[PDB]
Order: sequence, then structure tokens, then C-alpha cells
Amino acid sequence: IVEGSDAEIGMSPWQVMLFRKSPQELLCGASLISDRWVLTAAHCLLYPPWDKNFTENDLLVRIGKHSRTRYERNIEKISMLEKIYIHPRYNWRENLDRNIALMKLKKPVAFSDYIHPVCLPDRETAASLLQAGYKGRVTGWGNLKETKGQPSVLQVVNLPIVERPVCKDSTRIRITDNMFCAGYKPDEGKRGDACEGDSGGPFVMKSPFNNRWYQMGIVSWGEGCDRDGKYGFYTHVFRLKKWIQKVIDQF
Amino acid sequence: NDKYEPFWE
Amino acid sequence: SEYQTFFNPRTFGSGEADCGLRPLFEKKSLEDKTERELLESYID
Ligand SMILES: *[C@@H]1O[C@H](CO)[C@@H](O)[C@H](O)[C@H]1NC(C)=O
Repeated sequence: IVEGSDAEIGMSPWQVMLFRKSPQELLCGASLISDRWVLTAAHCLLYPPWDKNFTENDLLVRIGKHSRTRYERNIEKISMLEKIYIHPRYNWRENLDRNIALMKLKKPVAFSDYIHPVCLPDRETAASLLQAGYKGRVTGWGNLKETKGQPSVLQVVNLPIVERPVCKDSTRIRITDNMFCAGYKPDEGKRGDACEGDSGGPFVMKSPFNNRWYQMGIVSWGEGCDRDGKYGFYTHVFRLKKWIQKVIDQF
Repeated sequence: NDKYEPFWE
Repeated sequence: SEYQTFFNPRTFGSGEADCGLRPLFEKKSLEDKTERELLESYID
């Protein structure tokens, strides 16, 4: 997270950390949507160009954490993965189209003040909140700058959703309908963006209708981090809601 | 910059 | 908070009915340091 700040305790209880057992390493961000399912980005699990194709036993999810490095005994819960599901039409060859994946925990986790699932949007909520100008929130333990460079505590930053035409003109990469972009424009003054290590994390918005937090997107990709004229791209979660349902109602 | 309040749900 | 579950609790697991409400914030009617910025963005 670039140009953000330290999250408060219990501020993002659905925040999940994707972790590599050995050599121990923070791989990505993810989000807790129930006691059994975790949502993240497909490229965090699968990316052949870099020889990446993790399996259930390669990873470990850490839930309810605040500190990046220390073991938060009696606070965080560590769960094994039972199975990983990557979207069939996930395009890792070109633009990372449909960059989403689901991970089923081996044993359901218990909720607490530090562990709580986020809501996934319904058609109505997504239609009214995913508008240019509205701000969402991104969290993660990724790098603090493009070039320890890593934070000691979970970071958070609020970023404005950007008009589709502008997102399209800010890059040569083909942008699809299951993608949206966020971030401040060069002349808006404020800065901020997701960065290496934040991928897979949630882009959440608070509903003004029912006070609940909804996950509108998943940190997907960007060119560099917090560069003027560039924007972070996110997987449009509602757009891929059918695949999520399909996978879950079957396992 | 000219913004509409969300409504419904 | 009015909310209608969408997934089958059988396969989805428990937790959806009470989703998006944080124990240390919404549940106690306490706001975090920057959520006001999000709400204002709906008006500005
Ligand atoms: C990932 O490895 C599995 C297990 O060896 C293999 O079947 C699959 O081809 C690999 N993923 C991709 C899409 O290359």
C-alpha cells in the first residue's frame, strides 16, 4: 500500500494473508467471505511466466492479523487450504482477464473481534456503488513504494473509482468488463495505490443503505505503483458472481 | 465533480 | 442492517447473514479513522 496509513485493530477483520510455508514468505492478500471460503486473485496462485502454480499444500492463509511479521497468538488463526479454484477463463497469457480464485479452508474458522467475513455485493448494491468518484478502500501488507520497503503493520488507503474511458486511455493493455480502476488523477493532489504484495486483497466499500462493508473488487494489476497517470486495476467481483456461486454450490 | 448520491437497494 | 443472504449456507458455510459488520466498529457504533472519507465521497 502506497501513501496509506496504519490500519486500526479490527478495522479490516476479513483481511487474509496468503503465506508460503518454506521459504516462509508473504505471497499475497485475500479476503474472508465466510467461515469456509476465502477470495483472492488468480495470479497470486497461478502465473506460468514466472514459474508459479501453487497447490493446496504450498500455501497457508493467516486470518485476523494486524502485524505483518510477528505471530499474533490467540488473535490470528492459521488454516490449511482444502482446495484451490481458479476461474476457467482466467487469462494469464495476456491481460489477466477474469483474475479471481476461491480457496476452501480445510476446517471452518471461528469468528471473533479480529476475524469477520466481508459481504459480497448483490446486483442492486454493485450498480449503485460502483460509480466514478465514489471511494473504496484497499488494504494490505505490500510494499510502501515502487522503488524495509515493507510495513510493520497492515496498511489502508481510500481511493476513488475512475471513469472507464480514463482507465482505458491510461494504458495500452486491453481492459475488460470484469475490471475497473481506481486512484487519484495527476491533478487531484492526493496519491495512493496498491503495490507488490497487495495483490489478491479486497477493494471494499461501505454501503450507506445498511452500514455493511462490501467487497467490490480484488487487487489485480497495475503498471508500477502510484505513478502519475496510471491507475490500479481491480477485478469486478459482481461481474464474476455467477462463477463464485457455481463453484461454492458444489465445491 | 458533479456527483449523484447513491439511492435504494 | 437489512441484509438478504444470497448463498446457500449449506455450501457457503456460516457467516453471511452478519457479513460486513465489524465487531470493534459497526457492532459498537464506533467509526474508524477514515471511513467518513468514504461516506463523504458519496456526496462529494
Ligand atoms: C499446474 O500444475 C498442475 C499440477 O501439476 C498441472 O496439471 C497444470 O497444467 C498446471 N497449471 C497450468 C494451467 O499450467
